[PDB]
Amino acid sequence: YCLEDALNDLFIPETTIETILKRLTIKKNIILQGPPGVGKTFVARRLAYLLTGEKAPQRVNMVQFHQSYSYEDFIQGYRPNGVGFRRKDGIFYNFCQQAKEQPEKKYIFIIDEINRANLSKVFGEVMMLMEHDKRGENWSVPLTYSENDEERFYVPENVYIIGLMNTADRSLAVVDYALRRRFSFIDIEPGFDTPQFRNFLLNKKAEPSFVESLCQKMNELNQEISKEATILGKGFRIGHSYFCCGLEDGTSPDTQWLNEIVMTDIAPLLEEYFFDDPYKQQKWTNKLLG
Amino acid sequence: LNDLFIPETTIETILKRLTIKKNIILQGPPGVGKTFVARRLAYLLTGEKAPQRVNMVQFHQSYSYEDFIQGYRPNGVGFRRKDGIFYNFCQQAKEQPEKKYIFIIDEINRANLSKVFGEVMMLMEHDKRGENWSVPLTYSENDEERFYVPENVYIIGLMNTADRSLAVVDYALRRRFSFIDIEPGFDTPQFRNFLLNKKAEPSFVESLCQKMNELNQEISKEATILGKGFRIGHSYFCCGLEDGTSPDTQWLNEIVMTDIAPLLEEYFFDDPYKQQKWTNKLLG
Amino acid sequence: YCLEDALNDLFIPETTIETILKRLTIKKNIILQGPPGVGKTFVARRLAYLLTGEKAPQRVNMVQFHQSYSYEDFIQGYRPNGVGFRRKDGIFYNFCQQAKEQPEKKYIFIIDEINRANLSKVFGEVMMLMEHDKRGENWSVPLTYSENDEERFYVPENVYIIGLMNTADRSLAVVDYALRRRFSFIDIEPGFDTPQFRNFLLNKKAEPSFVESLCQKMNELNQEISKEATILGKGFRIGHSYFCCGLEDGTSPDTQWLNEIVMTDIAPLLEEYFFDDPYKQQKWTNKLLG
Amino acid sequence: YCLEDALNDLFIPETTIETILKRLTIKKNIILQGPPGVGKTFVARRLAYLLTGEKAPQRVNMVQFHQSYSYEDFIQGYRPNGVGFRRKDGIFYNFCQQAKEQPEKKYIFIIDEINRANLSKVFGEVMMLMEHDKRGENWSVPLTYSENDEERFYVPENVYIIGLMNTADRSLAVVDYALRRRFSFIDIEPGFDTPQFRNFLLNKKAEPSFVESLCQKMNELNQEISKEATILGKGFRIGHSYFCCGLEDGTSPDTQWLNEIVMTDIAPLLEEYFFDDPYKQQKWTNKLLG
Amino acid sequence: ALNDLFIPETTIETILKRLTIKKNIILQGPPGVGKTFVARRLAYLLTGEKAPQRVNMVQFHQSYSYEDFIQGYRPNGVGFRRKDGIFYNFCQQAKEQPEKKYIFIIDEINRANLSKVFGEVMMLMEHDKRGENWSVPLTYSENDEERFYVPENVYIIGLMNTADRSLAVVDYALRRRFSFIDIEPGFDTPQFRNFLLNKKAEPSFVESLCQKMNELNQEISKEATILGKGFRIGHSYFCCGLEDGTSPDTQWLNEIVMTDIAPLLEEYFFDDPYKQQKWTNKLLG
Amino acid sequence: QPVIPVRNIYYMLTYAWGYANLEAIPGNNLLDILGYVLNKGVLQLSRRGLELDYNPNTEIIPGIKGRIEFAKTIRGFHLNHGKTVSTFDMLNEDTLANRIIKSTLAILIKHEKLNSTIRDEARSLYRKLPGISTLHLTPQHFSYLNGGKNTRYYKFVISVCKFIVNNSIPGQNKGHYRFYDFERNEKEMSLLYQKFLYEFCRRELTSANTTRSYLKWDASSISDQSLNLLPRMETDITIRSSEKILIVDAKYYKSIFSREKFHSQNLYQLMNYLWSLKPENGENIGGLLIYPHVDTAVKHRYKINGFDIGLCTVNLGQEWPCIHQELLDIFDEYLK
Ligand SMILES: Nc1nc2c(ncn2[C@@H]2O[C@H](COP(=O)(O)OP(=O)(O)NP(=O)(O)O)[C@@H](O)[C@H]2O)c(=O)[nH]1
Ligand SMILES: Nc1nc2c(ncn2[C@@H]2O[C@H](COP(=O)(O)OP(=O)(O)NP(=O)(O)O)[C@@H](O)[C@H]2O)c(=O)[nH]1
Ligand SMILES: Nc1nc2c(ncn2[C@@H]2O[C@H](COP(=O)(O)OP(=O)(O)NP(=O)(O)O)[C@@H](O)[C@H]2O)c(=O)[nH]1
Ligand SMILES: Nc1nc2c(ncn2[C@@H]2O[C@H](COP(=O)(O)OP(=O)(O)O)[C@@H](O)[C@H]2O)c(=O)[nH]1
Ligand SMILES: Nc1nc2c(ncn2[C@@H]2O[C@H](COP(=O)(O)OP(=O)(O)O)[C@@H](O)[C@H]2O)c(=O)[nH]1
Ligand SMILES: [Mg+2]
Ligand SMILES: [Mg+2]
Ligand SMILES: [Mg+2]
Repeated sequence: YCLEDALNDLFIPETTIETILKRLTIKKNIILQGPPGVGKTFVARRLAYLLTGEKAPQRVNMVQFHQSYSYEDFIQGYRPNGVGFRRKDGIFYNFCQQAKEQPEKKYIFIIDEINRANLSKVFGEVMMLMEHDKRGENWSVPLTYSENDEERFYVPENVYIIGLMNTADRSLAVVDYALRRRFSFIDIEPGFDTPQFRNFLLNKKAEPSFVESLCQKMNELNQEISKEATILGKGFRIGHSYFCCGLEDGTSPDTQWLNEIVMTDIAPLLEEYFFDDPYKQQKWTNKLLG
Repeated sequence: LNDLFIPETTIETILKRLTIKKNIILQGPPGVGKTFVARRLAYLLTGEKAPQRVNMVQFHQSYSYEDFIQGYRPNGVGFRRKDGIFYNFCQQAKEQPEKKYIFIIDEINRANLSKVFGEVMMLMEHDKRGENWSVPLTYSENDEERFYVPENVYIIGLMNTADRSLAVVDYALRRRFSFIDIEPGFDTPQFRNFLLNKKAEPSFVESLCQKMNELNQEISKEATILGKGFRIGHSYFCCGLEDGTSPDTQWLNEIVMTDIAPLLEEYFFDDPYKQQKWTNKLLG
Repeated sequence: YCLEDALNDLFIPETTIETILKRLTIKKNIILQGPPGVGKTFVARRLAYLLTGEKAPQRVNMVQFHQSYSYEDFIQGYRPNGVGFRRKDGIFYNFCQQAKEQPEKKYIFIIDEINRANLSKVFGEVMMLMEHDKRGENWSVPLTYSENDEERFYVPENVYIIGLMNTADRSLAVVDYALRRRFSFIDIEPGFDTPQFRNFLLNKKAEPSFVESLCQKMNELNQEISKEATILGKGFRIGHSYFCCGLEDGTSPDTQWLNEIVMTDIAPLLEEYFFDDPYKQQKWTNKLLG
Repeated sequence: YCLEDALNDLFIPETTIETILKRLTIKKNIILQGPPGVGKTFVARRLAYLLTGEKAPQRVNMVQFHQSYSYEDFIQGYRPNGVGFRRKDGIFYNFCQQAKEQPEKKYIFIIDEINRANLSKVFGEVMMLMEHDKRGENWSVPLTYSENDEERFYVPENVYIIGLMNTADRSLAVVDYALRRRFSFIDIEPGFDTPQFRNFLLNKKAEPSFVESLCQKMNELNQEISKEATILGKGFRIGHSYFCCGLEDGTSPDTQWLNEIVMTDIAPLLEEYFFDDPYKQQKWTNKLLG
Repeated sequence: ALNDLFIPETTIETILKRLTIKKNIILQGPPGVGKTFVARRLAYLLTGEKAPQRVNMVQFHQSYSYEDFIQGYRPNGVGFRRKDGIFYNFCQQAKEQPEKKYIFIIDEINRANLSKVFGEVMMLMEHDKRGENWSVPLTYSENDEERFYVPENVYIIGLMNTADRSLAVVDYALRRRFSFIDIEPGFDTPQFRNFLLNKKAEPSFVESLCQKMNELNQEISKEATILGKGFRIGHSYFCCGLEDGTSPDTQWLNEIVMTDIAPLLEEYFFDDPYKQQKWTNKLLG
Repeated sequence: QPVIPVRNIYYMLTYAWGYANLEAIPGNNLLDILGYVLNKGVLQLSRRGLELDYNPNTEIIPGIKGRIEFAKTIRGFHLNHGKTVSTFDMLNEDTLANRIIKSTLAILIKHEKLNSTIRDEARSLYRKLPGISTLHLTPQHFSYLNGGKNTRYYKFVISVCKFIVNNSIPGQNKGHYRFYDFERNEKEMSLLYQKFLYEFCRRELTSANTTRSYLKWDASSISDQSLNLLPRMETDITIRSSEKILIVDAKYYKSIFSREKFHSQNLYQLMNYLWSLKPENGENIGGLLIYPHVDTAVKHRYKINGFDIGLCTVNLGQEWPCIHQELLDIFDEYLK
């Protein structure tokens, strides 16, 4: 794998990706936060192959957290074989065992929607260990369900953790400030106003005028939302995903195509973002159309 | 495509959106035939009236990921990992890729959709369908064994707009699902043609639409408390007239006290007089 | 091993470390409460070598509380064997039995993030026995899952317990005042003002002007943090761990390096910290960058 | 066991110990209700030896309640073998059986931290017999796990039950119904303004003026807490056990020793108590230092 | 059965008209209105053949769960076996006889979480989704060989009561699947007055009491918020003690007022004894 | 019987609590104003999202969920009927903070004197929160929430909910409620005013340093070092800047609202604070008396005992922004 292979279709600036990989080699843990629809899940698998430099899926594990996730499933816990219960090495514990076999090659763990599950409960012992200065046998810790003090679990140096956390919902956020320190937080923007996004549209038999019209439209819409940080922070601002996908058939992006998506997707969304103002909904919806 | 009271354009919108996006939510009040639409609609998309492909479930507040996808539940011998319906269903479609298998989710609004779907909240998206996008599930013993939504599966979600819950709003799930409103369809001839081909009076049908629409507009007047989503559905009129009892003002009076009157209470809570006016207006 | 060896790199004053040993040796159980990034974990492993006076790992045991610890895990519980259950002596019970193997040499049990778990449940019988007075055979007590034949468990005098409670997450705070009397609370400060932090920066090819600038800017911020008590109290104030790390390669400290720190870690931290007006965020980020 | 050994060292008035001894012989179910640091656990071991008149371990049994404590361990229950389930006589069952043999000699059972566990879950059926009037063979009952109805368990009249409850937590505003009926509460004052507390300090090379100054401050401080009802009740007030400890070496009392004690015990305790008004913390801390 | 029931005949016919079509129904009324006695005779009235076997009755409570209701695992002598519940056993019983109507009485339905108890089946009991087509495999049915479907013949009657002000707004689950019918106490009705004239009651004693309770029922229901229409007293107390063989009398009422109505009045108000004293006194005379 | 216009009071409470358009609402009375805040405040939260706190649940279920508690499992023999006692973390909106909002909404609904539209929206919201459990509110509940885990926004509505709960009195009917006449009583109005200024000063007077200062008598007593009998003396506010220190004592009196004899009892407290307070910096010592008046504002200055003291008033009821100018204008004059 190579760096340039990824960047062809990527809307995010390279400056950010170099910033991402710079931290990730340093901190060994990062969290990518942006609105829904900006390629967090998309980049993250790409980023792993850049960081490792080789397209090996065996070394990468990708999981999505949710409410029904606990330390027993993640790391260790007692679970039923059948008639008899057993201690079940969880997925992360197994992944770290794999990393120990091959110290040289970097192993990457990608956690989508990390902000959902109770991280303090899920990681637990790992909450300390995962930090860049605390990896290695010197900081070995016995786990909850370990038979004795001698059985101890230490994160390998090689492991890199990547977290994907949407900021659209304030309810589920990483408020645990101690844990916030372990993860180095890299915001991600929709990146409408970039060359790479336009080349994607322009290559798809698209009007050059319409593209600049569209980018000018959304950039203002995003900034309006970002202004009212009390009501809606910048994290809520609309992503580029609605506009990206749907053209694989070969449909050229005419003004009609934009008008179709807005009614189905953005229109109810704006009603949700602006519950109290019905007029304000009309203004921004009509602005795109006209 | 004949007895449907919903516009042909909207179903034309739906089939294109469903085929392209692969997920949709039909959101409207109770009594607009969301379920009948979805059941009819699935058969159009499949092309055959196959009930085995189509599976319907009705979410409810206690529903959880243990039931839906994976879960530990007891056999006669002891405990085991029991593959829930969606894992079981996605396996079924995985066996036969070419045909289109459909999943209908009723009362979707009630449950904490993130909790139930969980891991598939990412996978369900049309681009993220395939082996490359697989993830190991929560209860999977080994990382190598993973779960991936197939490309053929399409999901249809039925949402009642009459229970707004100010509990959790997720704008990410809204991205996966393309939301389609459904209006009751009193104005549409197709609903009228059904009744006019059931020995209804030409004027009586015209009066009925006038009566209900005046009620519907009042409900949509104050968007904050109530809305177009709360407004009354038509379905109550469909049922109960295939016995042979033709429409009459007496028949409507039965339905109003039987069916519409509780609805009015819930909407116009602790305001009997407003109920009396709109209830009595219907009788006239 | 001795104090001079340990305190070469520690940024904490000598004053506290003697204060720590004054309370610890008389009281035998303490808690180090300070914000994240102040070396609470760092010193605690080092303290173990001081009190014993020697660097042996067996006399030390380190664990972390993950809000899933229970009495079944810590002291006495029932674990499955192949077909049928058995009683398994927990980690602390295993440790105390080692501790009474030789009373002369002191034994340390270090519990990171003690604040998280419901401590009344975990310790249970030990909550009485941990205290300095209530140690030894005189206060022998029978445990819950003890055998029918009378067997009693007493915390030996030699054992010392050290806890590491961060003060950022307010909810996870000890409000069991019966329990808070067993422990002695030693605040640990951020450590900016001290020269011993500064000398660490200077030695790594750093200008004294920037160093003195850095501490001046930070201490201004922490006062703004410390002044409030409604949301951001005294305890939230920013630790010094961010600046410590990442300079091992030879990266000299400069505003270019500081710029990476502030944009990437602190600036997210601040916006979550305040989350009322962006202007306050823009002020403090620019002050550090300026 | 002569009273002379017991009662001088104690800070509690000889008036109140008499009242305690009255109700205990009369009712046999007694609860000492006081804040942490007032010697609840301290007296109870002595009171048992007073009543029996001798120092014998066999006639006295001590346990601490916690949430895991249950009927199946306390009284009777089934414990797994390698495979099989064997019924096992619990503490109270085994203890009363000892008491049956010697009816004349008084027997004591000491139950610390009683509020933590629901009494009903632990005692269960036995709360019926445990009451003072309903004792002796006439009221015999067959137990829940008894193989046949013939086997019966009655709490003999000789045993007296002592329960140590601390009113240091907000949850205890809803006191358990089970405690009030079957146990008789006795309130333990903190007891700074006592002759014996002073005499303990005076013998340990203490200035008379310094001691009385301290009592005026603490009595004033505790009075401030007593005024509140919403946040801090009377039971939250400071005990007298921070000051007793730490003088065993021979280190003389002074403001220096008090200064460590305030900084490491009472200052953070006040931070927890008076979160809402930070200055109110400062008002007392300097006053106590004064 | 028609003559014995005290509620208006129009209401009795109305219920069958709703029930036959809708197939799910719930009766909400005050305690002492004969909700259980109504449903049984109404169940027999709907079948027309007075078979108790067809009817099966269940009383809900907060502990009641799917393990009892439908299917569950109960210990054997050694190990454990799947144990079929009431509704699963009941519906399979009706499955044989499609023509024959089978009824199910769910008492105090509002107490339990309908979802937790029914589970999967909660959609299947909605009349639109009934029969072979709407088969769903159940939670504990490990194999897919057999599926559970509630057949068309089954009708579900639920007994709910508006006695308690503690009750909040009814669960959303019920409202969708159930049609709510309110039962009047029925003092005014001729059927209740003809039940006392047949027992040689004085018409003045009869007529006054109908007027006397109605005066209370109006005031107790006059309150807007705490005591509504649902609270108002039922007639069941008046039945018990008359046709056993003992004739009506004024003192017989006095026993009855003190027996049930007097404490009941205290529970609803629970504030002022004087207000209780006046109304209880007026009942006596 | 003149009092402050009710709308202006809400602003003083806002500063008093340390943290909108009121032109729309036509109900002048306080509860109308306050309910519109809460009723809209909850709606603002729901847009971003209500707090969801993971509540651990230990319950008896037919399977493994999270962590099984082996002891409760074997002791109750739950395995035999295919059940375990297992601990897991349900995510609810039923938190103590959230329950309080809902219970107060019932109180707002039950109030007999309230705008009809306001009640209509509130009754909707109470319905819109089905999962949350109603509660019987006491101050003890709010006491537990002083920890402040909740966001800066939640703490505002909870303060509103705290205010309503405390100022709720039964009215015509046993069920319904009636609002307290807050404005009339001086003590609560004064305690608002004293706290209003202290919190106001920290925000706006960024130039100066603002602290409430405890003061100790210059006295010595042959009997006691304690001096408990002497009155406890704590400044209302002290606003120290390098050029001048200043103590302000402010109180709300009804008598002063009358334009005759004048109520200046608070001044007796003030001098003694000036005397007992001794400045290390020794720049200067000044005092200010500020009271609320309705019609107009008058400022006087005095040189009493070597101290520079101000008697001043502010015309509350004028306009809230101009009032902000007037309050800062006063402090500028005297502080300098
Ligand atoms: N082809 C292409 N698609 C992109 C690009 N950037 C983002 N997308 C698309 O946008 C969709 C979502 O990516 P994703 O990371 O999951 O967005 P998200 O913000 O993580 N969503 P969520 O937060 O809800 O998980 C995918 O279709 C993804 O491929 C891009 O540069 N090229
Ligand atoms: N070299 C060196 N590193 C220090 C010093 N003080 C703190 N650190 C470093 O800062 C980082 C974190 O310290 P740590 O003890 O974990 O802070 P913490 O409070 O335990 N962290 P948390 O609250 O998140 O659990 C480590 O790299 C630690 O070694 C020091 O004096 N010298
Ligand atoms: N010498 C002496 N020590 C006392 C006296 N009163 C209390 N103490 C000491 O205070 C220390 C703790 O007493 P303790 O009874 O455990 O307080 P507690 O109420 O049990 N604590 P908690 O409520 O938290 O359980 C012991 O050293 C105890 O002896 C006293 O009168 N004389
Ligand atoms: N012919 C016809 N029948 C309809 C239509 N809409 C609903 N029905 C019938 O109305 C009955 C109830 O529909 P239901 O799914 O419960 O309503 P919904 O879920 O709220 O949409 C079923 O018989 C539906 O098929 C319609 O548009 N046309
Ligand atoms: N004989 C007879 N008894 C009736 C009639 N109506 C109600 N009852 C009696 O009242 C009792 C049932 O009352 P009910 O309200 O259901 O009791 P509840 O469920 O506890 O409220 C039984 O004695 C019924 O037989 C009736 O019309 N005739
Ligand atoms: Mg994603
Ligand atoms: Mg740590
Ligand atoms: Mg004790």
